[PDB]
Amino acid sequence: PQLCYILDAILFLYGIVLTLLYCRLKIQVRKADIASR
Amino acid sequence: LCYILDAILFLYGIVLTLLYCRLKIQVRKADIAS
Amino acid sequence: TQKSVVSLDPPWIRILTGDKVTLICNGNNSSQMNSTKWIHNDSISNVKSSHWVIVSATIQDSGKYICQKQGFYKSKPVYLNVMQEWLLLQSSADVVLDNGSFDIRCRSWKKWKVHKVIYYKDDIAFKYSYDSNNISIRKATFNDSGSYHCTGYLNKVECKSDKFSIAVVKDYTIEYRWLQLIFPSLAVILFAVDTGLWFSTHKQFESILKIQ
Amino acid sequence: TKPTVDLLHSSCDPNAFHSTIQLYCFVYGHIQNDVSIHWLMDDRKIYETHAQNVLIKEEGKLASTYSRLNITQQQWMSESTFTCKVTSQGENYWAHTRRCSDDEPRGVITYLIPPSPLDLYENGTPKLTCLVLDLESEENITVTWVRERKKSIGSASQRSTKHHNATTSITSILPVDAKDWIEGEGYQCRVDHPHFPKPIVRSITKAPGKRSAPEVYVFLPPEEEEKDKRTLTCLIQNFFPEDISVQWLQDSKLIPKSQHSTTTPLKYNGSNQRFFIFSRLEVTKALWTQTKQFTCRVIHEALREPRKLERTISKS
Amino acid sequence: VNITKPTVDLLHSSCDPNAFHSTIQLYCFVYGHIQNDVSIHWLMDDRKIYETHAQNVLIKEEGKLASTYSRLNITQQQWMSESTFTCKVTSQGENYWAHTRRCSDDEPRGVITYLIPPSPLDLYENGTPKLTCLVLDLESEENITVTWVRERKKSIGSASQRSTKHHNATTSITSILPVDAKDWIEGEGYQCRVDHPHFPKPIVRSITKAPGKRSAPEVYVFLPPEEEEKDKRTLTCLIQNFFPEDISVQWLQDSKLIPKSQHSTTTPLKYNGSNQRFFIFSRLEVTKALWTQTKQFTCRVIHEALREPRKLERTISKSL
Amino acid sequence: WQSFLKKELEFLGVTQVLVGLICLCFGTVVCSTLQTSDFDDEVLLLYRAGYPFWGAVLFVLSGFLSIMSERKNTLYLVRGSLGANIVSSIAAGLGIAILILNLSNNSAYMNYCKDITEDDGCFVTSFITELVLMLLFLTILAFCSAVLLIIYRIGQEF
Ligand SMILES: *[C@@H]1O[C@H](CO)[C@@H](O[C@@H]2O[C@H](CO)[C@@H](O[C@@H]3O[C@H](CO)[C@@H](O)[C@H](O)[C@@H]3O)[C@H](O)[C@H]2NC(C)=O)[C@H](O)[C@H]1NC(C)=O
Ligand SMILES: *[C@@H]1O[C@H](CO)[C@@H](O[C@@H]2O[C@H](CO)[C@@H](O[C@@H]3O[C@H](CO)[C@@H](O)[C@H](O)[C@@H]3O)[C@H](O)[C@H]2NC(C)=O)[C@H](O)[C@H]1NC(C)=O
Ligand SMILES: CC(C)CCC[C@@H](C)[C@H]1CC[C@H]2[C@@H]3CC=C4C[C@@H](OC(=O)CCC(=O)O)CC[C@]4(C)[C@H]3CC[C@]12C
Ligand SMILES: *[C@@H]1O[C@H](CO)[C@@H](O[C@@H]2O[C@H](CO)[C@@H](O)[C@H](O)[C@H]2NC(C)=O)[C@H](O)[C@H]1NC(C)=O
Ligand SMILES: *[C@@H]1O[C@H](CO)[C@@H](O)[C@H](O)[C@H]1NC(C)=O
Ligand SMILES: *[C@@H]1O[C@H](CO)[C@@H](O)[C@H](O)[C@H]1NC(C)=O
Ligand SMILES: *[C@@H]1O[C@H](CO)[C@@H](O)[C@H](O)[C@H]1NC(C)=O
Ligand SMILES: *[C@@H]1O[C@H](CO)[C@@H](O)[C@H](O)[C@H]1NC(C)=O
Repeated sequence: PQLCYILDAILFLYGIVLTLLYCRLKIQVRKADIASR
Repeated sequence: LCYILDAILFLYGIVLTLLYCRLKIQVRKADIAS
Repeated sequence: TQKSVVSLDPPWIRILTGDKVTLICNGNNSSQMNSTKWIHNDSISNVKSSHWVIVSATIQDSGKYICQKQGFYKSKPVYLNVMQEWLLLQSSADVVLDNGSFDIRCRSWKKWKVHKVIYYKDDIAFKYSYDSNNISIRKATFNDSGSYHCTGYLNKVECKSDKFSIAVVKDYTIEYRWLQLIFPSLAVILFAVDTGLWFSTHKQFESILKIQ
Repeated sequence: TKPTVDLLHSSCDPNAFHSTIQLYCFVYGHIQNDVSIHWLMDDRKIYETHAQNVLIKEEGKLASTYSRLNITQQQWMSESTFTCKVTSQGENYWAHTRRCSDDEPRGVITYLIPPSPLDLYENGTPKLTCLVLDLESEENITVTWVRERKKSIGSASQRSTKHHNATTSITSILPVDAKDWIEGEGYQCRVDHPHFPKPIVRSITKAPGKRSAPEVYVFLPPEEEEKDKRTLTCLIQNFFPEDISVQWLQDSKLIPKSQHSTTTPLKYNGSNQRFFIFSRLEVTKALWTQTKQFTCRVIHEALREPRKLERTISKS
Repeated sequence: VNITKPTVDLLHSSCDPNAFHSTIQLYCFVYGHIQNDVSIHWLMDDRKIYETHAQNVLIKEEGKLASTYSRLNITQQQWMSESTFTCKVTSQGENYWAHTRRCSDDEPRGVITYLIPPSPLDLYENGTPKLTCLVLDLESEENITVTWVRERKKSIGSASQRSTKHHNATTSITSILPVDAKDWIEGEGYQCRVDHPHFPKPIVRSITKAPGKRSAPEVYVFLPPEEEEKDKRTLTCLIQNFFPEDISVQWLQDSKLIPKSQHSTTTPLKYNGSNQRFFIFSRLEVTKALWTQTKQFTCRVIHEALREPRKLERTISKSL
Repeated sequence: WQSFLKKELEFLGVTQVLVGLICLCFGTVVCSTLQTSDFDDEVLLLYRAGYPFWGAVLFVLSGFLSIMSERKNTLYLVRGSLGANIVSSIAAGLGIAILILNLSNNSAYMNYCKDITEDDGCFVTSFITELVLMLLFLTILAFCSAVLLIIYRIGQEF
């Protein structure tokens, strides 16, 4: 009930943090590749 | 049902966290080596 | 203060055409004019009294009703069902909580007396009464869930009411739970986005370990 | 002279609005010009009669005439006992009426089942039945039994039954004497409840009409039929009344009534009333060919004593 | 010669619950008719009352005018049913009427609809089956619409409709729908809807062939019994082991059809215990003269579950 | 510290694009799934003030313009993306005010709710409350990113 909803909200926040870190890694790899090219 | 559907997504997020930590050390090692 | 409580007083969620019904908000015996916002069928009606007295119910007067008194919240919506039947099983509720009560009645068309009424639950009769009066089922259990109907005799003619499922539940179904399925769904895009932001991160890294 | 004072009345013509019921007090055999007819309702006067004593006929000293009373409809719907008072030779005579009280108050359907002829003329222990159906519950229903002659009455056996349609039924079975039933004793079942407006009074008697003795014939199983079952047939025809018992036997041993059927009795030829039934007993081929006999006995109240007519079927 | 109309009253005795006869004494009085030119007949809701021997009693004679009455004995529960008892007075070929009911209140007596399937005689022998929807206890004909709907096809035939004004001031509407036979063997479910502006919804009856395992009747015709040397001869047709109970039975005297008034057929009785078979008896009692004139009687039986052309007849003859 | 923020500036606009698209998704599921006449106009102050739509438009637009201004370094994208970040920070501040007012209204509603699952009202109010909570988290993220674009693109011109 309440515990599942709270845990699912923190799962969503985990998804937010993971897509932010993956976007930062994406721009870092793209900047390294556009410096290499 | 929400407990199994959330546990499988915590596992599915742990997988991507391990993949992100695997890529982070490789990017920082390439950054160390020019 | 609290939420509004819209309440019929003839408290029958199923009425026939021409039945006088009155829609009361939070609840007193006073038609407090210009003090209640009435929403019928998700559209704000011009009736602003605390008592919406429908002196003759129309099929158009069915559907959803919400009251909101001045200084109060919007109500839990009640569903009137004005019907056009030879014999109607009136009920005070369609979903009843456990340890709760509900009345049923067997009414015919425009104050015609129903006589020799048999009330059935899932084709099994539980009560016979000549004068069509209240059957007050107090302290409802899961036994009291079922497809209730009633057979009556008209001015001399046997007619059978349409069945009506009255469900007794531990707690009300709250009819919007998939909204809490929005957030795990917005994980299975975002995490899947991560898989894209793994794959297109790996391949561009796979192309950067080859050049050296 | 004793005038014959029967009282008649009009009632609802369905094809008319009919605001007035026409009460009528008829007197026959009274002495000519020696009649005084007055009307009362609930034993109080009506001088508002404007009575029209219409003379019918004269036969020497004797005479016949009648009076008519207009009443409104709600004076009749009140179930008020109207009455006619006749003064003839100074003597007084009374005629009573009211509306026929509702035979199903609160929708309670009361059946007065007569004794079966098997109980009356073979078992010797007849039993009337008052079947009081469509009750809300069996509390405060009192069932009274009324005879004609004797204050002594048998003790009724009352049982109750809640049915599949949640209607309680009360079966009050009164053991009666067969002799008084032959003589024509009248028996009432009066169902009474605190909020019945009036008691349910059902009356029953031995059924009136000319008694015709049944002719009983038994037909063999058909000669084309050499199949696995053989059907035995009993024609019972030209009998009044409808109340008849038919039994089937196997070598003077009684077959149960669930093994043979009997048709609903059908009226025939008019205008004096006669009935016919067919009793049908289906047996197997093995049970038919066991070197035996079957009989069809018929118990009826138009048969000579002991009111049992046997017709025997056998292949030997 | 002028026709003189007589005053026709319809009086009766009432209930005496302290009495024991349980009988209502209806009287129809006729005043002002012509001597030896009156006939009073009795009806109970348009049904003529034959089995009563209703007694006709003369009242008086005033020149060429006369007064008589007729007495009808009815059962208590016949009166309590609120059925109209009608005396029809025929004088000079003119019919005068009086009606009576038990006096009831102003309740609006409801409408009863029966949907009646076609006879097997029309289905499998005449080839012209007709459904009929009988609508009863209408206070008037007006604004009633009787519609017919099928289930599979749309080619609905021209449903005729007639109306009867009964003696009990109720109007009946009998709507005849001619149907095709092969649709009814195949299992078409038809449906009659009766609509009025004062109805909530139409009174709807639905019908089809009776469901169950079909069984051909075997029929046996018995002779008049060997002990019968009387003046009438009874012929029995035992019709056995059939489903459904919808069956048509005719009697044939030398292959000439006998009207249904001269023979009587018992109501179908069920047996075999959920194997669902039925039996009837057709009884034709002829005179001894009509039997001894070397005719040849036949019990023709038309049932659904028979082999084509769905009639199965049995010869019976005196000589053979 | 100027070079410490230019490396992450593209991500610092990608977070605005992300917050805007999740704002748009929350707005379209509230607009489509909910029958908003059933619920109060102060419980639904998020949607009645329209914040997910004009927040989604401005966050997506400002983040996209910041992505292209980082990827092109054009002198017309800069001072064009700076104004987009100014209006994004203004919209995010108004959004933060709207979301605090909606948490206040949701707490005032849930005072008269003995359970989260009494009916549709308390349940939709709780769902809106924690959606306001994780829209407040995203709006704080987008507002901090907008302030960081403002700080970088103003301090560069000093
Ligand atoms: C509720 O169900 C009961 C039982 O199914 C119904 O009782 C039945 O009522 C019928 C007619 O009212 C009775 O038939 C009558 O039988 C008597 C005696 O055999 C006969 O003389 C009459 O001519 C008539 O055919 C039937 O016996 C009776 N069943 C029993 C077991 O007593 C009752 O009518 C139903 N009530 C309602 C409101 O539906
Ligand atoms: C007024 O008088 C009419 C005419 O007699 C009454 O109509 C009759 O009603 C009975 C039952 O209500 C009908 O019997 C039914 O017949 C069908 C067809 O055979 C059968 O399938 C049913 O099971 C039932 O036995 C009868 O046919 C019908 N007579 C006519 C000529 O239509 C009516 O009931 C009377 N109403 C009052 C209030 O007195
Ligand atoms: C309803 C919500 C939960 C879904 C919205 C989230 C994603 C669809 C979007 C939001 C912003 C997007 C990011 C915006 C900008 C970028 C930079 C972009 O850069 C390129 O296009 C690289 C060009 C090249 O490969 O040469 C790569 C995708 C990425 C990380 C996007 C990945 C997908 C993201 C996370
Ligand atoms: C309010 O909504 C109800 C349905 O929830 C409407 O009732 C329907 O009315 C149409 C014709 O108007 C009927 O065909 C339906 O059978 C009715 N449905 C039910 C469930 O009753 C009602 O008309 C609406 N009223 C207004 C004013 O819009
Ligand atoms: C009958 O039922 C109605 C509606 O449920 C209710 O308002 C009323 O109080 C009841 N009365 C009795 C006597 O049960
Ligand atoms: C409810 O129904 C079940 C199943 O028939 C029965 O066992 C149980 O006793 C019922 N409950 C009560 C309170 O009688
Ligand atoms: C009684 O009524 C009839 C018809 O309603 C009328 O002709 C007659 O004059 C009336 N008689 C009296 C005395 O009122
Ligand atoms: C019945 O039909 C007539 C036309 O034949 C119409 O004028 C009338 O309004 C209808 N209704 C009633 C109640 O008469």
